[PDB]
Amino acid sequence: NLYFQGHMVIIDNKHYLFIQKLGEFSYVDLVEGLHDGHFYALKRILCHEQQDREEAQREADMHRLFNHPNILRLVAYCLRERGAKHEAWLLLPFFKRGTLWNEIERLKDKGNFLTEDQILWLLLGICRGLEAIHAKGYAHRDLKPTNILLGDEGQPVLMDLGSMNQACIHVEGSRQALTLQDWAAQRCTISYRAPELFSVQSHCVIDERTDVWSLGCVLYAMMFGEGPYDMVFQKGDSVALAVQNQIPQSPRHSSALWQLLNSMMTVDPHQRPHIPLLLSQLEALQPPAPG
Ligand SMILES: [Cl-]
Repeated sequence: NLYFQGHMVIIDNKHYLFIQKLGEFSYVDLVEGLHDGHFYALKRILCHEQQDREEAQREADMHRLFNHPNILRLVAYCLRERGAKHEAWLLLPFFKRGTLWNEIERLKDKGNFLTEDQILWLLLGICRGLEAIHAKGYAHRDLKPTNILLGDEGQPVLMDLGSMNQACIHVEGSRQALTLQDWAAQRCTISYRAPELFSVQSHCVIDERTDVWSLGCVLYAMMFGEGPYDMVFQKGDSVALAVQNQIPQSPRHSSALWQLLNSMMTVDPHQRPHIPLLLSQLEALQPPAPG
């Protein structure tokens, strides 16, 4: 009567207490570490084939490529089975503020938006995260506001590295173009997907500037309360066509910020900037930390 029931797991010899389901192929659970008091998000991936163990290894490995404040770290990885049930587990830090998306809905539901100083700090954090990814030779490939957590100091943190791959891809011939086009149709949220990945051309080079387009959409989302192709998506018409055609000057935004958004959302990737240039442009605006 003085004891109480609980459900727990052991990971790397440490006991974690189930608290609640956080969300979702995979579940995510809120758990509490009983050694240290801290909270974690335990992502559990269901395996039916060897490929599934392999895909989860891959993701775990992407996380441990980096030790950067704007990139979600991996606390532990493991494999668990019981009878026929087989799972792979990624233990991760818990961000009580949730995602950048639900912060920009919270405001848009009261009629407000993020201020320009808030926008500039967030954007700086996201670019520095990407810069670290690009410098190692990868691209994220599924950047969007629901893949961006907000830390306890308000810092933005990138998550979901299960579509990350080599940054540079040479497409030669229709067969390679089409296999790439199908891969993106699978792994790159359609309304945040770069133009060059619809109708992949037979001879071309797809590089990490793919992420700079997606980042432009995230910026747009922060500035207008929705993604630039969400009404199109939600009203059933063709995103692929909208994305291949081509922002308002709402006087809550400096033209400097408006120029940043325009440059990111250029359709020809050859005319689109790389992250190091964007950071140079951003840091000259001398963005303030929150406080
Ligand atoms: Cl085994």
